[PDB]
Amino acid sequence: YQDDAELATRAIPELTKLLNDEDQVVVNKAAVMVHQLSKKEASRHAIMRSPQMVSAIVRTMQNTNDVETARCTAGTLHNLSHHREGLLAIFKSGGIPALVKMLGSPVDSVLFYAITTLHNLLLHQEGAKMAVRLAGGLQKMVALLNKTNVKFLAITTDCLQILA
Amino acid sequence: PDGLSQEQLEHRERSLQTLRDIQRMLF
Repeated sequence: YQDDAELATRAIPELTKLLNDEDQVVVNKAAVMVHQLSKKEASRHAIMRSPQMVSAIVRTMQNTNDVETARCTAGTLHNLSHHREGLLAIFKSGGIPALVKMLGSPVDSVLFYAITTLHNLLLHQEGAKMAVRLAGGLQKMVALLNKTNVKFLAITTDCLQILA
Repeated sequence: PDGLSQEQLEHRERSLQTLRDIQRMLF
């Protein structure tokens, strides 16, 4: 740690611009990397300290058509959501409506990261309940209830008890 | 392949190289 921290901070601006690229091969690779970075606490802290990086992850998650890119950027928000500062950064970045949109994904890992991140925001982040409602999150959550396994159902039922 | 123009193929290659540079720095 601390070495790792500064290493990340140096790379973060360029990763940001690559994540924002128009070429989806480039986006994908930069997303894999950002996801791998989010696995170590030091560099996870440098990701969460960068509004630009957080906004690029949110925007990519939401606009992408590549399954793997949606997975890795959703996974990354998931990892940030384990920290109070991560939650706040997702929230200020517009992460909530992106995450609610990923509740329509036919992909299991993505649904998974989206519902758990939303759960962590609903539990711990002031302002999250209203912003999930504003994004239509109650209906999108209710649409999943007959469509998922009993573990997703349980988490989603809990998000709903938080919101109703 | 994706039927990129040469200008797109050049941008793809320079971006992937920088990514390899960053992957190297981050090991």
